[PDB]
Amino acid sequence: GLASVLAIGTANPENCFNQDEFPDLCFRVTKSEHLTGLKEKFKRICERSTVRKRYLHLTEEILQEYPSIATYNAPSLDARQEIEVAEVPKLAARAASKAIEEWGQPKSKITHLIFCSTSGIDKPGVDCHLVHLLGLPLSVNRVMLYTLGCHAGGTVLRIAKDLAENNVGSRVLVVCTELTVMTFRGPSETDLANLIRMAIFGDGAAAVIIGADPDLSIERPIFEIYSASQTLVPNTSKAIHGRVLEMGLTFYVDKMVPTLVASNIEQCLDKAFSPIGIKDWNSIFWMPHPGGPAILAEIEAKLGLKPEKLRATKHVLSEYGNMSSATVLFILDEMRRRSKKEGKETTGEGLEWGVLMGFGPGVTVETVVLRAIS
Repeated sequence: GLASVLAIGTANPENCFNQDEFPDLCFRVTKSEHLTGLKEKFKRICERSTVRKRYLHLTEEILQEYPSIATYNAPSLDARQEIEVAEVPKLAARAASKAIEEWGQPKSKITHLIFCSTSGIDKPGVDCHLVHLLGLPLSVNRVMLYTLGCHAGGTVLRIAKDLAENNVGSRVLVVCTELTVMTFRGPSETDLANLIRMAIFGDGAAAVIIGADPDLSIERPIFEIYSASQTLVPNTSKAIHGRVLEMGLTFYVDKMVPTLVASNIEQCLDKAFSPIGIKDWNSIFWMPHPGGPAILAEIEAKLGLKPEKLRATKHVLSEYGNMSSATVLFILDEMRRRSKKEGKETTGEGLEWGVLMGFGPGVTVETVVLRAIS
């Protein structure tokens, strides 16, 4: 009676930004075309990113309507909130609609809603707005998780497991929706982490249906959530920062995180796969959260992973950017689709067991052991 992923939907904002054109565009819309050396630095980051496309709610049009969001640190929170309290529930609704469509069962069988969002802190929360938009049952048991952020794709699976498995018959709608409206801001010489923010992070929403003991007649598991564990890396608070301030949500990533993550991954991995008797990290399938290309490269190097093992992850980062909590869930989708298309034995690239990991502020590592199905 393991909690299982039964259906997966994803969505993105209408507006697509090619990375090759994003430097030119960004420094124009932020009134920063004069800082030529900094625009050149940003070119270099973009082209080290391996991000080809991102989808952003923000447009040039929206930025003339809200000039404060286009500056570096002018007061802009109220504007960002006006955008996001409205837009977060709509994109969440799109991704969830798609998941429910795949699932094929009525919205009335949904008993739990776990909703993860960095954006749009509101009372009542974007979860209530989503209940009304999507037409969910008023008795739906809600868990609202604000501003966690980038590892929370594992946090939602961790909470979904206990919720699905302790409530007989439950069906849990999990939604991660990440908009960069609250973190977007113009460039600055003195703020280097912010250039990384501006080249890597895109928008996206992902939603899954989790339940334990599916009805094989109407439902089939895609992945089973075997176990889920969170941990704090010692002495690394302030290696990922941010606060909601009057200038919106600030951001700092330290230069240690790719190597720090690569140095802590094996304890997490041993803790997770000892009870299964797995030691060969090339024999499981992989869904690490691609905070950037270097986290992936350091993971590859430290574990001796074969070149193919992160194809799905690199595909999501490439085609959508880093979408914070949602990214791993896109990776879920990408892998199962891919395995059908190649006619693999199982949903997880033909292997039986896999790992999903999220890395975020803390530094926090979320480790989820997944079981493939077919």
